[PDB]
Order: sequence, then structure tokens, then C-alpha cells
Amino acid sequence: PPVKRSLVYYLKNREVRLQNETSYSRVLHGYAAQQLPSLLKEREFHLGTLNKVFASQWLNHRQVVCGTKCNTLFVVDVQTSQITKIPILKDREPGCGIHAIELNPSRTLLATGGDNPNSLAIYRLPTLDPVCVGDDGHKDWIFSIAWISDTMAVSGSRDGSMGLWEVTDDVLTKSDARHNVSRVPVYAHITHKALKDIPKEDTNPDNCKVRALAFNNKNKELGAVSLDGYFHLWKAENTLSKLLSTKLPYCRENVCLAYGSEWSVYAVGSQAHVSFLDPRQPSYNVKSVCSRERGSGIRSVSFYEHIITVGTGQGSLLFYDIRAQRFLEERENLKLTTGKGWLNHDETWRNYFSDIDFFPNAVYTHCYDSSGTKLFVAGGPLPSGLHGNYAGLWS
Amino acid sequence: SLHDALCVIRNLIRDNRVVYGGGAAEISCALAVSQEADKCPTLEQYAMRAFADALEVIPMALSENSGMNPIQTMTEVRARQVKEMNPALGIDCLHKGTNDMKQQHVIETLIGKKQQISLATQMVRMILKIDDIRKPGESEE
Amino acid sequence: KSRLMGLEALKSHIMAAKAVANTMRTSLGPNGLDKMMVDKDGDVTVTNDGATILSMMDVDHQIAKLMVELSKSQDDEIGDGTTGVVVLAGALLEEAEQLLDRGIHPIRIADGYEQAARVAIEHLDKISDSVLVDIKDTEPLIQTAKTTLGSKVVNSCHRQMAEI
Repeated sequence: PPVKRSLVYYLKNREVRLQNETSYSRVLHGYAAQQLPSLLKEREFHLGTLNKVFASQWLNHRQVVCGTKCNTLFVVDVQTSQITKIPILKDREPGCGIHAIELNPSRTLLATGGDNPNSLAIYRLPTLDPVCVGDDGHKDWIFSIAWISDTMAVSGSRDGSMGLWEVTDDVLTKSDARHNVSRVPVYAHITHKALKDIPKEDTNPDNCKVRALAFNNKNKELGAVSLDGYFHLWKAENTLSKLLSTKLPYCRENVCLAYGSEWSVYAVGSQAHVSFLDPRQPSYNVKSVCSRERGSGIRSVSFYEHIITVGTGQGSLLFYDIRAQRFLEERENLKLTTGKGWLNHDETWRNYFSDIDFFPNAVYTHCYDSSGTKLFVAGGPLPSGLHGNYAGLWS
Repeated sequence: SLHDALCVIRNLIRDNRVVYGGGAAEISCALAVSQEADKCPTLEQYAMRAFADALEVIPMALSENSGMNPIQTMTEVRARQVKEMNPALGIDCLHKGTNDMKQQHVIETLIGKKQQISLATQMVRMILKIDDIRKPGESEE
Repeated sequence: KSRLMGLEALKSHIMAAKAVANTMRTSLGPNGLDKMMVDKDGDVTVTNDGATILSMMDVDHQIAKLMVELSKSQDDEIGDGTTGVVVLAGALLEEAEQLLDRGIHPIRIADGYEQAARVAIEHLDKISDSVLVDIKDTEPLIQTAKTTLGSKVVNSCHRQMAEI
């Protein structure tokens, strides 16, 4: 008996739901994943005067959370094109911006940077109610966040450390009880369970900053990208412990990490190429694909089935087809481009960039919705010295 | 020796654009850089502060070769930079102990100090360009 | 295969920059100490010009080669300050090491140094007033010429050269 992969069987079985198999979902989404990118339309939103958007996640079918350089957390309602802000939470003591946002596997806890860039703030979903006080576990700014479990989260920092925070059954039970009983939410006080540093390899030990984190739910692995040119793999099934390290083909601008669950491949960005890493392969056996946007840098990366979406400093998004081992062509590589958004002609611009009136809005974050047909794109000007924002929904 | 003497005087006579360097102009520039480090919320703010501190190597070295304590000697000039803007009162280089530049006769051309900073920063950029083949923008984080 | 990891790769540049800055920092200002050198022909010369000592010494490092141009560009256009430019460049590198310990990317620290230099240069237009009296300015010019010759090249401070 041969394996049936045709969508025809899916369609006729779906009409009856008579033990319809889930094995057809891979073909359903992959087929659309190849055709969707060329049919998307741009829906730009006005973000006001927010500095930049660095991270975003889908919270509902209508809203996407976005983090900013000014530590302001907000949600873009793509269904009504409205902007709603979220209060910034303070730390336990009065002792940059939000570079990463992640959702727990249960989609009940939102982890973002707090008022202090070195502190993690926890928000409740879908209500956006505060969950916990900003921590002080890190001695420097937090650049990466990843949820390793429904109760545990790991956050990186400029010094290469990764804080391990765990919510116990008692803390979670009381937190949930308070939010459902009391109309006014009450946040709990938290501290990090442990603090561990990435392994010190023969590469630059000083440039050990962890810029991106990604969690593999299937193998319970926590991947980490450092700017020293090495990738680090840690176990995060129950406790935080190092597993392996591999060498990247490029050691510049390694700022984004994504994991392909259907391919067991870690995608690491660089100044120009996306690295394809396999923990089962030798540390030197890493493939690289050039985004063709040389000199601008890769700012974001994500997997949509077998299609890898790559965001660059020119404000464009490239699509790479793993099965075809090539970039998708437009119906000439197919690419989406960001709009003008909002640029701040402030004193810093006047002092350093006065010779250029407009800069393209780099793609700092993007994310696909649960259906895979809506792609949220957000960012801002590529230069670190400029302020400005962009966001839009591609559909 | 005559070339340096004749260049300083030639520019000061042709135009009145003078800089009282040796610790006064350097500390003032350090403040202007530090102010931007606080105004800019970005990752480079610490690097800019480092630049502001590096500007003090000059008064430090001038007092380091002398018998004076360079730390205590620069203390007064730094405090004056807070008290008043654009001071012309730096450390002495004649070992007189009087923190001035108009009585210590330490004068340089305004364009001269600009050239010193411009050249020094170029050296830094060239040596901290480690292995990037294509010239990048100042990419964000 | 020998690899220089992190600060080790930059340490080569730091040490070379200090190797020169150690002599430049003692030559700054009218109280600077002169550098005496004997050439390959047995010719003794006395200079306090950073460009001269960098060109006369045997270059064995990339920094020592680049520093020659760093000081040469100063005396060709301005004159004095050939030793100050080197000291400042070395100080920027010396602080760069600390920035690396902060975990700041090597390129990002370079970017910050350029931005700070632009502001430090422009701020000089406001530093130091543009009103100079001919009589009051004559005196520091005489003292400057006397220290320029008498502390840098010629130990007898020729009266004719400094006054003329």
C-alpha cells in the first residue's frame, strides 16, 4: 500500500471528517507556502512616534505584539488597523529597548523587555494584564528571549549570560486565580532560578553576546547565536545545560536565529548569507545561502514550512525554498518591500546623517499567523543612529 | 622647529581662530560627546563615552611626564568643565601649577586640533575593521 | 595553526599603539622630552616630532607603518601635534579593549568612535574665543617659538630662531 500525499484525498476526507488524517497538513501548507508569497498585498500601519520595532509575535487573529527601541510594548490590530499600547512594567528596584519577544508553547504568557533593558517583563495573554515584576538577574541589556517550556523562559544578554527563570505550580496557580477572580490584575514578584554563560570556545571570548535564541519543541533544545561566529546548542527540557557548538561560515551581523521544525535545521543570519546548521553534522559542515543583499546585513529569519523568510537591512524580505534549494522567483528573486513608515529627523540624524533625507525601513521582525497566509512585517531605518518605524500586514 | 612655529603664528595672524588645547579644549569636547551618549538610547552610547574619556589622554600625558599627579591635576579642569562651558583653562605645561592656557602660553591653531581628532579617529576605524570585505552601513542591533 | 581569539587578535594592535604612545606621551607640550636617535650611518639627531621618530625607527608592525602617515598628515597641513595625534589614536584603541569586555561588538565600538569624533571636531568651533589682542598675543607666540625649538631639537634655544 503506497502512501497517499495528494490533497485530493484530503479534500474528500475533510468533507466527512471520518478519521481524516493530519498527514495531509504538510502538503496543504507547503503547496500554499510556495504560491502565497507572490500574491500578498501590503497593508501599512501608522505607528506614531515610536523609535523602532525590533520584535513581534502573533497574539490573536487580529493583533500582533510589537516591541520597540524605547521599551514601549504595543499591539497592532491588523483587522481594524488600530494601535493599542501596553503599560511598561518596572523592576523590583530602581536600578537598548526590546530586541526580542517570544510566546510560551501554551500561548498564555508573553515575555518582553521591561522598563529597564536588563529586566524581563511578563504579560498575560490574551488580556495583556501584567504577570510579574521586572527582574534584575542580568547585569546588562537583554537582547534575546526564548520560551523553553510553558513555565520556563531563558533570556540572553550582552555579556553572554543566559538567565533561567521558572514559574512554579504554586506561583502560576495563584497568578491565574487572581486574574480570573479579580477584575484588576495583580502581578507577582520573580527572580531568576539560575544564571549560566555560553561555553567559551576558541573564537572571540569577549564578543560572547547572545543576540538570538530559538527553542526546538520537538527535541527540547535551546539554540543560541553569538556574535563571535559560533552557534551554541543547550538542552532546555528540564534544566539549562550545554550540548554542542558549531562554527558559522560568517562571524559578522549574526543577529537572527530561527528553527525549522520540519527540517531540523537552525537558520543563522549574517552580513549577507543565511547559515543552515545541523547539530548532527560536523561543526564545519554548515551550508550558506546568499541573500544577495551584501553590505546591509540580515536582520530577521523565520521558517514557513519549507520556505525560509529572510529580512534584510534594505527593508526587503527574501524567500528561500529548501526543497528546491533556491530562492523563489517572482511570477529575479521574489521579495517583499517595506513602506516609508515614519522617520525622525532629530538632532542625531542632523549630526550624522544630514546628507540623506530618507532611509529604507529595515526588516527587524516578521512573523506568520497560525494559518500561514498573513505575514506581519515591522522594523525601522537600518542605521543605529536614526529613529523611525515601519509596520504592515502582508496578505 | 621653525615650520611648527611659523604655521601656528601664520594661522593665528591670518585669522583669530585659536584653540587653547592641552586639557581645556579636550575636556570640553569630551563633554559634548558624553552628552550625546546620554541623549542616544542606542548600543553605541558606551563607545562614544569611551571616546570622551580618550580625549583626556592628552592632559593626562602632559601631567604624567611632569612631577605632578595627573589624576589630581586633571580633577580641577574636569570640575571646571562642569562649572562653565567652553573653558580656556586647562592644565599647565610649564610646571607652574596654575591651571590656565593664556598665562602658560600653550596655544594651538583651531584647525590644528580639528585635524588631530579627525586623523586619530580614522586610525581607529581602519584597525577595528576586522574582516568585513564590503563596506557596510552602521547597521542596527 | 595558531589563532588569536578575541582581545588577542586586537592585542597586537594595542601593544603596537602603546609602543609608540609610550614615547609620544612623554613628548607632548612645551615640557615634552626630546628623542635622541643614532642613524645607520652613525648620525645622531635630536627630534621631538612624532613623524620623524616613526619614520626613522625600523618598522616591524602594521600599526607602526600606519602611524607614520598619521603623524605625517599632521605636520604637512598643520605642523605641530604630530605626537598628539598618535597619543589620541592609541587612547581610543586602549579604551576599545574595555568596550569589548562590555560585550559590545567590535564594529559597533568602531562606529561609536567615528560618531564621537565628528561631534568632538565640530565642538571646537565654539571652544576658545575669536578675539585676540596683538600685544597680548605676541607674548605667547614668543614663548611658543622658544619652547618649540629649545625643548624639541636644539638644547640651547637659539635666540635668533625663536625671536625672528
